[PDB]
Amino acid sequence: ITGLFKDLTKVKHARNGRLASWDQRGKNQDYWEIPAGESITLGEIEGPGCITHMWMTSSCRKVVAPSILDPELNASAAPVMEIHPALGVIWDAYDPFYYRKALIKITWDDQDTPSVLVPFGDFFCIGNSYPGNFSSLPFNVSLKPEEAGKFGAPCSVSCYFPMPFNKKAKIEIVNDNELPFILYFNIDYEMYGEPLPEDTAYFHAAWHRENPCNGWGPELQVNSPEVNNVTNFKGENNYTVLDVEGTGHYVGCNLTVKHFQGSWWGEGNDMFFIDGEEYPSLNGTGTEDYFNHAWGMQRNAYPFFGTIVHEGDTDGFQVSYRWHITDPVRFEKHLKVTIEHGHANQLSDDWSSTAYWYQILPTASRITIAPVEDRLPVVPQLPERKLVLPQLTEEQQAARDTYQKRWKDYEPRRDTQFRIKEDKARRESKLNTEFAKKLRDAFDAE
Amino acid sequence: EITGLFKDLTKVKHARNGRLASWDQRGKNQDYWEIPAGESITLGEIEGPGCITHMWMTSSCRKVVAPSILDPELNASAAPVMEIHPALGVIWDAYDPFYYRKALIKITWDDQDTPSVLVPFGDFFCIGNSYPGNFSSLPFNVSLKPEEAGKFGAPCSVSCYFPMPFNKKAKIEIVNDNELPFILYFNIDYEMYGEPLPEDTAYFHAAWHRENPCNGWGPELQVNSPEVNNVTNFKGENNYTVLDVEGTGHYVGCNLTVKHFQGSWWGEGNDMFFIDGEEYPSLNGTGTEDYFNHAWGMQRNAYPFFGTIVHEGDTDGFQVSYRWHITDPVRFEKHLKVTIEHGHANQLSDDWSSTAYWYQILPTASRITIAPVEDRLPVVPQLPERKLVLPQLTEEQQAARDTYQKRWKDYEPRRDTQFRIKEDKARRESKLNTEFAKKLRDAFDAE
Amino acid sequence: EITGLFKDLTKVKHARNGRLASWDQRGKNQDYWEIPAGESITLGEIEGPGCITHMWMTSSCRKVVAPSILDPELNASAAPVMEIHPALGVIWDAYDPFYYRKALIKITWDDQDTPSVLVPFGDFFCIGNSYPGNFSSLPFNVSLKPEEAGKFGAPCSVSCYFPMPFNKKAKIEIVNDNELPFILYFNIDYEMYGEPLPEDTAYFHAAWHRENPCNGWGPELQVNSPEVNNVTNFKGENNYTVLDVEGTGHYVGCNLTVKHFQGSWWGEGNDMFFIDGEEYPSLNGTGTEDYFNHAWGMQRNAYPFFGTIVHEGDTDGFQVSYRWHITDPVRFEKHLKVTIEHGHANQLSDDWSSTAYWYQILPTASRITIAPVEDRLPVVPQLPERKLVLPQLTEEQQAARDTYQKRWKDYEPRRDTQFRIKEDKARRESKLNTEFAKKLRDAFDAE
Amino acid sequence: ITGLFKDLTKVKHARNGRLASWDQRGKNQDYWEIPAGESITLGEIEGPGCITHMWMTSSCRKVVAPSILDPELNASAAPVMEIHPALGVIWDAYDPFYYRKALIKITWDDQDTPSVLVPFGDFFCIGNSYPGNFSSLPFNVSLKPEEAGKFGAPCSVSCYFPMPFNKKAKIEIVNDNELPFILYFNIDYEMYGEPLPEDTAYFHAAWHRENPCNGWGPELQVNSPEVNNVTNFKGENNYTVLDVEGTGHYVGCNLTVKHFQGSWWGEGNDMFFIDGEEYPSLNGTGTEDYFNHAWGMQRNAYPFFGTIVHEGDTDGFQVSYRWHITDPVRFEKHLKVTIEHGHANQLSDDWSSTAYWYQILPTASRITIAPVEDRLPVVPQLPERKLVLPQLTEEQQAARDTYQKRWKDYEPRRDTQFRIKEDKARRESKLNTEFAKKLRDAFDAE
Ligand SMILES: [Ca+2]
Ligand SMILES: [Ca+2]
Ligand SMILES: [Ca+2]
Ligand SMILES: [Ca+2]
Repeated sequence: ITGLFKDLTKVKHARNGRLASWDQRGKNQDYWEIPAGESITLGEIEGPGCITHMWMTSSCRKVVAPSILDPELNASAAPVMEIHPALGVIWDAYDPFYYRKALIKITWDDQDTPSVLVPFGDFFCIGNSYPGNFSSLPFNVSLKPEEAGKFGAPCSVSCYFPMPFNKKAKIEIVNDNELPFILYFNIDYEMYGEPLPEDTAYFHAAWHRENPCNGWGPELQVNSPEVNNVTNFKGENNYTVLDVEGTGHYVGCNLTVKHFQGSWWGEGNDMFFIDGEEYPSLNGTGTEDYFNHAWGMQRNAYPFFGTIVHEGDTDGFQVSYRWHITDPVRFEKHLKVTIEHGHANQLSDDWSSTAYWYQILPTASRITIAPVEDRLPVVPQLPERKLVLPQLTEEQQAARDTYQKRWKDYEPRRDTQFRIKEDKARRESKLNTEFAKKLRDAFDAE
Repeated sequence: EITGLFKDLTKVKHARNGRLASWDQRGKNQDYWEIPAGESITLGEIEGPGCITHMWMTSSCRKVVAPSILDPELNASAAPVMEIHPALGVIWDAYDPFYYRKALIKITWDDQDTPSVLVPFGDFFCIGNSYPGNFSSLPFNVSLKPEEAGKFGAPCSVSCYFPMPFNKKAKIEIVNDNELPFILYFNIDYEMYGEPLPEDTAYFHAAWHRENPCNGWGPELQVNSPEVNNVTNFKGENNYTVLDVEGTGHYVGCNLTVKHFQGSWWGEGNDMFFIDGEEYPSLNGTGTEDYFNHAWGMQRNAYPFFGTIVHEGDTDGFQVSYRWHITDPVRFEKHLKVTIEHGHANQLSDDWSSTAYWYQILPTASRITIAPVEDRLPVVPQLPERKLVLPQLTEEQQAARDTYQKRWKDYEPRRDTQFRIKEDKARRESKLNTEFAKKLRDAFDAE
Repeated sequence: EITGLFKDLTKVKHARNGRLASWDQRGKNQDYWEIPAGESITLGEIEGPGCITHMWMTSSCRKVVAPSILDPELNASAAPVMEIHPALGVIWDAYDPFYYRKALIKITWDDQDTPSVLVPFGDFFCIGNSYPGNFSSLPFNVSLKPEEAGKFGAPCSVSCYFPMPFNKKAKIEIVNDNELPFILYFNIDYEMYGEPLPEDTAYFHAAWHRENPCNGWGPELQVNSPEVNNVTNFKGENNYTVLDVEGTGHYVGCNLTVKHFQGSWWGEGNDMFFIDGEEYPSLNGTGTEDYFNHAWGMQRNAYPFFGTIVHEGDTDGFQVSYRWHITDPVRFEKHLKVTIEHGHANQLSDDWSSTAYWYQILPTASRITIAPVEDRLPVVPQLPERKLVLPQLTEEQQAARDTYQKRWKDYEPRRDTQFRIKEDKARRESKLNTEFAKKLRDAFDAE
Repeated sequence: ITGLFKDLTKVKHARNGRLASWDQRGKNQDYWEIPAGESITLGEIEGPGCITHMWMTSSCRKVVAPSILDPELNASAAPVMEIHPALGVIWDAYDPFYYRKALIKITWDDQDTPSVLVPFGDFFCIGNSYPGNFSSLPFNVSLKPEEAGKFGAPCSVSCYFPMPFNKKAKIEIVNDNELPFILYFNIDYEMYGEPLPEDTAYFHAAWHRENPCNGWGPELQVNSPEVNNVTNFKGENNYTVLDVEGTGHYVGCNLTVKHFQGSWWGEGNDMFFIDGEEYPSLNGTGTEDYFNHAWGMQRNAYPFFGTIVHEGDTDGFQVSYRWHITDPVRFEKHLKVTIEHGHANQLSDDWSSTAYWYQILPTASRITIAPVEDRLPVVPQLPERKLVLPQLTEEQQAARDTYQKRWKDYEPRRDTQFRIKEDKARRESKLNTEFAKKLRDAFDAE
């Protein structure tokens, strides 16, 4: 039996397991309230095994007004109050940047360095904490049009990249937000009865940003003769997607670009440096070219490449992806994945990227992340208003004072309810790891 | 040395192609079968060892409801389906709404006592509620014209790429429990092998289930009220049951048709899997859209491994969804129960139906059953009885009524005869398909 | 152990990436080749053993038809294509409509005395009729901007993920039969191996065919008339031929461009596959949309293994369709003939052209040939000749005509010089590409 | 100065007035809760004057579940809780037929009959209690796409037909609904310093329904040769749009058709009988032909005719209109406006119509309306479900009891708030007429 479905025609003596946000009270809070300024373990899994599937969704609301909804009862209703502020009954505002303030962190085989350290959004192909609806073979986002075109929009994420581990999987959320946020997850794996071959390649992901890129000509018009006649062979100043020591293969990237001059951000060539070569052996032709579009980026999202968020729908930013699944970029010792930031590094745009690759352990490269203050989208902000109240009527002052009093009483009651859910999250964290161990030992006893 | 999902294209295989098709064995342009009312028909039997690689089908079921000025004998040899609007006054072949539920597809492997596939024709091909939706996924597709979409029994092209291996025999049948015949076009592609498949090859299985109503404890309570949300359900004994099967194998997903009655949300219930007879489920989900890898309700998205076929927002309160577990199958050594709470802790009493898909080693230990036809029809609202009283008729109106009734009495029997002729062709080509498959098998084995 | 279509990501391979690209080897921003008029150019030669894993290209072909106020020497170093509306009065680089048909892609493996791929540039990349459509499938994609869609020669991005293994040699050329040069951007990715591929590795092949007109017996009879439908065709001697090849391998699909003349339906014709010299087809289809896994005509769907690239409802009577047999290949030990009746029983006399894709062990037994350029052009209606007479001119109108003609006399030769320089760059970079691929092969093999 | 704008260039010594649902507490409830099973006077105006413009919108919710929103505070928030029932916090369901259960009733010069007596929806070109978004010269509906496609959808209605009156205008809502409903209105007029000419034509509107139409061949296929060769000259059995004695002109209609056989409802000809003639002097060709469409109805709404709700978008029903503003159908003694219900009255469909006309007083015969039971849309109904509860856990029974307890407490609290808002409507009804009288008398004193 041949072809991409053939393994369905053969049984495998492997045991399914799942880390999930399931309500371990048996009730309908099948999510975790991830605490502010804390890391939480979604679970630890003893290998040998393989992550086969991840699904998540999330919400981060800030309470900004008093509500006439009873906050104790409200805590047990639906998790997110999707109610328009115009109704005057509640105001749970959208937190715009929570997708960049939270990280997903994965450590294999009890290494002293993570193999995945990426902003929560970026890892699931939400760039700029601004989701786009799209499908590809390994990553998908299902975003409602009602929610689309907003920073911090709720959406469903799914990852089908396999993540093998011979000894240990530790999956954490690091929440650098001053706000807690709601996380639903289903993380599916299988456990094996024998070790994986020792040269099994493990899933890695890292995140980078150059903001600004150090361009030599950001004020020169893109594609002017002067710009286009500048030379760049060795790519020393190229944007660096990935720079890693070891044996394995690059499987692709997402790239978020905020373009400032309003011409074109994408004349820059991909250039790959394999096993320490001085000049790149793989030379590309342009950035949309690298993403397999042409004459700019199109509103297409195909199995191995395309657009997640189109520049034409936004205030000058693009989110793009390419997967190298059947055409990976292999290396024995070292790989540097670069892209010129504009032709010959002309431009000074805001570039950020997730690199995904597989490699044999140990992970020699110590993966780092920019601090939270360096991960936030660049957005224009309104000037200072400095409003001066008119002379208030006694009625108007009483309205203000009554409202303020409702706010003084209400906010603490919402705070109490967030603290109860955060206590559930920490409790279910250790329960998830305990159940995963029980399942491991029961499977091995066999 | 070649790697990745295209790699088997770079190596030759000493296997012989065959195809069961509705091709016109007169050599003419009726490349379809008129499946008779209330009969089973064998699409074909193939001797193993082999593997089904691809199925394509399309179908039509019209009821003659008015006389036509189209000569019915010549009309039989024109295009098979009269796509003519009734407002033209020249013909009326009405759409049969529920034919996708009235017909079953049935597949038996290795001359077993029980079928391994027994599913309504529509549901098997990811048509839920006998109501097609246009979509693509990796193993199943439906191609539905926008002019036909949004109605029960709409014509559309269905395709299945799930491989179906068989060491000894494949028998593919249509069980037509409809009072009406229907038109079936098919191409079923397969390859034949010169050596047996390995001993614990996993065989393709599919089974259909419905709970209508689900036995909810709180169907009149508002979904997501605090009272509903604080009820506990750990053990899932009253969960909706997608699949309950003894064997060694793996679940590869489902479609799920839900008609939701209260106008809130049907989908808070968790998927819960019970592997190898465990009392509590080892795999705990978070919600029904969550299981379908959507969030905050279902979206109008159809992706390679999950999504929406028919969105609730486009219908009279019903949703058709799917998930494929192709790279993330749910394995079992001895037993699998795939459940979903029907609303949080089985609160709701909606109309749930599902197709379950799985592979397992033979034998098929579980006798696969189907609900009878009267339990497979969509729940639809009906107009109040009319009981119209005729006005006083003129001579001219009574003569128009008489002339028309006379034309109808002459015309319906002439159409009936043309159905019966096409049914004879289907019964004949059924036998011819198997006989050719056998000749092809024997010639391959000789060579 | 790891299973499913992603499994090969979880093991390392000791294989070395390479890439043939139109990268500016001056290190500047002309990362494209100006392919000369009436010339062949080698994109590169690679020494095996290795495998092509990915191709991306885009292109542009404009005809300078008016003088420009843009400095033509400086213009050469700006963006490569002046996407400037003719109504502005400042430049006019007109679209060349048929350049996708006037150029070929030509691939030779292991220094054979025939190419294994010889297909028009467009059709190879699933641009039928020199008229792009936006679509995705598993092996081939076109990303076409809406602003460009719905015209002949529209620019678009093409990509190919079919693997192309080779033990000894890969030589990739463009044959430009156009009177005009064209711009080609390309990234051709491959890997090199440290030992030979198995002897019987199947190599990628592609051939192109056109029957214009098809030799129909009743082009003037209405499609699906009782007279047409009762004609028999078993043996399919007169069927449209997609592929006719001697060897050991498997067909993996096609694209099919049909221009239909009578305004009914072109697709009643059945696929008929003749395996290993059999006189009667063993694989019998039901219809042409049925082969493409649509039904009741073609839909505006493009799914992973089949569908519509350009829909007849969006054009002046032409359709471009595809089907991939990746999990369901049609295998042959000695010979394969892939045919489709051109209308039922070869009734119709439409314009049919096709790309066939197959893999086979070497040798390529027969030369792959192609119809000459005059036989590859789309069939388009033509305006009556408008023999304009000028009115009596004012001195001012004559001076404007004179001034314009003089600008044009000065301007055109300056653009010609700029094309000749870029053509010289393409010929220089052709040789550099091959030299670098040889250095990389040798350094890889050294360790 | 010529053309349709020419009157903007001449001053007129006329005084503006407006009847409105404005909050006469000075607060932000600028609507009336129209009580169930009651008539309420929007206002009475002393003539001479002319209505120039009407704007309304409305809402009718049924409380069907208990809410965690404090119901007393909720009464002073936004007037309509546009909150999805899936959130679990409130359930104010849409009342589907309120547009047909309430009438608009207008009486001129204290006549012993109204001159307008039409269901609230149909008057404002909402057919079948089912809004559709459209514009025309005298009537508009502005309907949000998120509300569209359902019975009882909220939308804004506007009327620009002038309504002159020499002595008196009385404008009422007759609410035959068992539920109250929210009405916002702005009714603009001018008052004049002298009588209008006594031959001034007054605005009339009347509603009719034939359900079923009394067809001779409802089971025969439409456009069958048998149907098409039946004759109808005199049109005795035609659907009647208008049948009135006096001197005036018909200015058009809306027509709601629910079609049963699934072919074409519209082969019937318009046939007008002017001044008592036995045979119609104006012979039409078909129903879509009368609506100035062809080959069925189109999704077009033009200044003088078209589609409000397209059969292609619904469960078998169409709403259409035609205005005869520049091409009115005049009569000296009598007008009968008829349409064959199918060719030669073949069909037995559900037809209802609003007829609009102007005439010199008196209104000869009382304008009557079918009672509420005869005004409801024909809708298919689900089979009786007859659910049986399973054996309940103690926890499930306590859940049901707690919810019932919340409901028993909550519903009467909402009832109380409806009753207070109804008192406001009745109070402002009287204040509207008193202020209109003070305005009349102040203008007249000037
Ligand atoms: Ca470049
Ligand atoms: Ca749940
Ligand atoms: Ca045929
Ligand atoms: Ca007529």
